[PDB]
Amino acid sequence: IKTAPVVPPTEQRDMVQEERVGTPVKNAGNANPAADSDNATEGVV
Amino acid sequence: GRAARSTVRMESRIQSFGEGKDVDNFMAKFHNQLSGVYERRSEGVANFGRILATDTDLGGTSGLSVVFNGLLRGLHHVSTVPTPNVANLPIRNNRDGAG
Amino acid sequence: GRAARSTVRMESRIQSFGEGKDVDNFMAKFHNQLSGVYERRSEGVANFGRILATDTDLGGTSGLSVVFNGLLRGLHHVSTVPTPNVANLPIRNNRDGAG
Amino acid sequence: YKETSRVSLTSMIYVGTAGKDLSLPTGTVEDIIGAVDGMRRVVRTIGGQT
Amino acid sequence: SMLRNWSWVNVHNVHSVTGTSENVVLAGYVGLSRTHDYIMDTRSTPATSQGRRLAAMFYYTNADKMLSLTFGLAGQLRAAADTTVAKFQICPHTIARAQGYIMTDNDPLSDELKGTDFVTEQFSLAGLTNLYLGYFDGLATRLGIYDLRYTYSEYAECRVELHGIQRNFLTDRLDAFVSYKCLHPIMFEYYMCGANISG
Amino acid sequence: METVMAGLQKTVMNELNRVIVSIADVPKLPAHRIRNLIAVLAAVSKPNLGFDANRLEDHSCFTKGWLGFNDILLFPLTVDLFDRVVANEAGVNDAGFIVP
Amino acid sequence: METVMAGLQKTVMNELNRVIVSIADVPKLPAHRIRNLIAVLAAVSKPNLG
Amino acid sequence: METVMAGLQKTVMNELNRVIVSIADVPKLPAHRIRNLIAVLAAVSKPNLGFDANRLEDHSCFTKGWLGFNDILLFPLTVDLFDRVVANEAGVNDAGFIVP
Amino acid sequence: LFWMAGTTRVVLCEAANGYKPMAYDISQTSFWNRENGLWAFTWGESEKT
Repeated sequence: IKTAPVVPPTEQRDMVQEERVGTPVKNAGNANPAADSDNATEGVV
Repeated sequence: GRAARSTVRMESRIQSFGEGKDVDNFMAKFHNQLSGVYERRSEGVANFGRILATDTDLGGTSGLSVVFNGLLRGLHHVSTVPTPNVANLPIRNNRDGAG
Repeated sequence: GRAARSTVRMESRIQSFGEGKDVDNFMAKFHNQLSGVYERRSEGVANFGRILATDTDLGGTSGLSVVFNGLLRGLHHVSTVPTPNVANLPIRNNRDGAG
Repeated sequence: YKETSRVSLTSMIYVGTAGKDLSLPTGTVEDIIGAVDGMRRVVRTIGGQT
Repeated sequence: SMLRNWSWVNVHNVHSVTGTSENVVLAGYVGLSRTHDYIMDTRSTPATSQGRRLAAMFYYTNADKMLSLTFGLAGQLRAAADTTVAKFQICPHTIARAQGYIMTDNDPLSDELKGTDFVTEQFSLAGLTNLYLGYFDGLATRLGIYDLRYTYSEYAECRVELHGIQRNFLTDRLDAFVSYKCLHPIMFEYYMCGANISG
Repeated sequence: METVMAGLQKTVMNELNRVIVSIADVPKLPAHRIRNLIAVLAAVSKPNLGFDANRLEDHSCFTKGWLGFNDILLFPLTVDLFDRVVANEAGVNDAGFIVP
Repeated sequence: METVMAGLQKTVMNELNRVIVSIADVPKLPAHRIRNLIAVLAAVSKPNLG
Repeated sequence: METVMAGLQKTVMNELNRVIVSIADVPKLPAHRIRNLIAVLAAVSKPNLGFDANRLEDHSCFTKGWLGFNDILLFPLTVDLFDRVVANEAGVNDAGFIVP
Repeated sequence: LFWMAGTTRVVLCEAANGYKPMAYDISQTSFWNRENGLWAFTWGESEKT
């Protein structure tokens, strides 16, 4: 048995951190966001 | 390297995390533990202790891809010259404009 | 040997094994068990104990067919010769230019 | 007025009176390797929660 | 000895094994999270058991063992780009047409095609690239590669483009209809398990 | 070291000055092999990996386009990394390997 | 030997540098016959048996 | 360019300093035609299209009444317009290489 | 024909009297060295060579 001094549970707080490597684009779920333009065969106002 | 056209950069950027903390308590833990190594109650130890307590990194352990990217790039560069002389593998030197 | 047309080769391919087995605790067993023969704190006993802890061999002890194949080949080579002389059984030497 | 279209990005080889050729974009890959369906793609999670 | 290594070649015939370029700007490892966790004794050692085996492998492995793995990955990616180039007909004429240029080897033909229904149907380089990255990502995964050329394309600080964009399309117009498939029809079968795209 | 930690501020790109790699314990390697990888880690950050143009007065396929990042700072959390780098493993016990 | 073990490594062909035949206990042959079969064991590796 | 971007500001009329026409990819026109239309794009901002009085010391039917706007700023989002302007295609008279 | 690509509509057909011999017979040419580009008509696959 080894009794060791630890940090009291009430003087620390677990905080969830979300780590990201880059900011997702506007049309993140779209494989081809350029197909709204390539399929505008009548024009756009 | 005449057709590469591809660049890789890494951002060692950080954020600020948490609210309601106590930075003096962590700063005490930091500079007390590393006391047989770096002298406590020092300007450098106080600075680094506060950045550790207040700031966190944004990429994290998921940003090690670039570090391993360039570690393999230099392994490939060295191991693909006909022989690793000083002639085949020059090292970037600080020239004075005149060479 | 004018009409032989058969060759045999053996590959010493090793694979990885032991998804979780704590390499550093085998390296302790290896350099302690073999301390009575080889110097325990050396870079060779740590290196060869690092290989044994991480890599096993692909299809071992079934490629002993080839080794026993070649030990029987040499036995017949030295025995189907008129007399085992140096004139009848040369050994390959290291010839330079002009032999 | 001939209305505008979008290029179909398929083989445009015609073989005369036999009409348009049989378009085999990937050849035999999709029969061996398997259908791909590039339209739906998943951005792998590089980051995470700590 | 450098002319013998094809240093004389047109640098516009050298294709990346993915057919794409890349500009990566990724938020990376700083080390403040790991040093914080060490002082609190929460997660002192972050290296896992699967990483200590992989680490030990790099200690006693020849560096030429890593180049054989990498040059086998490089050709497997070029076989997946060859499939994607062949699917969308990626050639100099196609890419130039995507940018408002009728590029043909026959000079009088491109002048006559201006007044026909050739200009009736149109497409964009952005749309052409987005189809190339979508199909290459799915195909390369099916070959068990898992490359992040599509993940990076969906990050706001990263841009992915086709490789043959920096060339002048008004110059070498006699190679207009030659595809960007780079490897022999037999080295394609070598990688793609007997499958072939041309013959 | 404490001089270095004093000027370890955050830049204007919301970016730390350097990359911190804190070493608590050292993987079992010869001292000379450890010093050699420190040379590599100091050069992995430099543009083109701290390598110069080696073929046709231009960069290779691998060192081209490497822009680099902020220099790695090996910040030992324990004295082990400090006395392993300067360790002379030739003829002395010195709590290290016997490497002839 | 401890220098030779420091040189063992996995080669380009995913093979080991050498072949380790580890002997724990030895058959009781006349010692001059141990030295002769070691000469054989060294030559069986070479092309054409040496 | 980075000096010019430091000078962009909102003016007294709640307007921007310039007009930013940002070009991502460039149409494949002969490079001498890119340099000519840039000359046009610079002059369309000026009063009376940058032209002078060519009849009766007055302005033309089309040139008159054009008050103009703020100067266009060609802002290349990629490097393919910066190298398109300075691209030289003349001097070559080979088949498949000549540009009229 | 296997490297023909493009988005234009062509009609592929064989030319009239298009069957003609090559310039040289590419079967007979091969390289002599792995270290340079010596290349000419070769010979020599005999019972011994």
